[PDB]
Amino acid sequence: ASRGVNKVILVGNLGQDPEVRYMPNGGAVANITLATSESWRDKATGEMKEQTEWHRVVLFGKLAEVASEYLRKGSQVYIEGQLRTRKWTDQSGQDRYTTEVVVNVGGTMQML
Amino acid sequence: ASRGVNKVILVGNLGQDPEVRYMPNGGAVANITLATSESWEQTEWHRVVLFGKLAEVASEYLRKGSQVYIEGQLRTRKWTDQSGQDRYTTEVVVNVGGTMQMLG
DNA sequence: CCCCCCCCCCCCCCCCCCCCCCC
Repeated sequence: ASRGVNKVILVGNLGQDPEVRYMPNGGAVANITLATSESWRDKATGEMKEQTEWHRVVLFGKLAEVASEYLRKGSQVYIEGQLRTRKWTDQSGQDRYTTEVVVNVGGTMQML
Repeated sequence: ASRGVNKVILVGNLGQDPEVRYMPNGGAVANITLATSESWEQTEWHRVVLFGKLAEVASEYLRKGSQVYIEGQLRTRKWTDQSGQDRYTTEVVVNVGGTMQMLG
């Protein structure tokens, strides 16, 4: 598991309540989507120049349930995970790719 | 950056020479594809886009199997393809408080 | 080490974009 580092650290708020589901053979998989905003004002004072980014975080086991029990819409949380892009096929049988921050082995989540 | 933190840190090797391009006013956009793997060997590919100065250096000194350290943000952009189907794509972008660095 | 995954950021002086499958 050497050959480099895959690390993403996030601090942000949930868009909606955690969407927990069960994976085959003992579920415990919680999908949360969080926002991080950023600001600036490049071409002349625009009184604002916000820009929200949405991240798709996925927790497993213990943490999946913790989020399930204590994370609600607004919760602010700290996340440390790895990026993983998964390929899946859609209705029309076309190839799709989804990138996520999965909180696994050396991961971690924590309410703020 | 009101609201939280959005940051990704990668250390891996380019799977292919830097594909450098020059967008409109201000040509400087390099795209690289970084590989990071793990034994226990499952690898993951990353799309990192460098801009400006970082862009030129990537073009200048980075080559295929090169190992780099990257500090950036996570961005996912949507674009409809020649089919009328909405697509999304997330990449690590090295902008503001980000950095790139040649290792070894 | 890269075999490729993916079209492709716009902070931090002093909301919530929402589009997103099931490691």
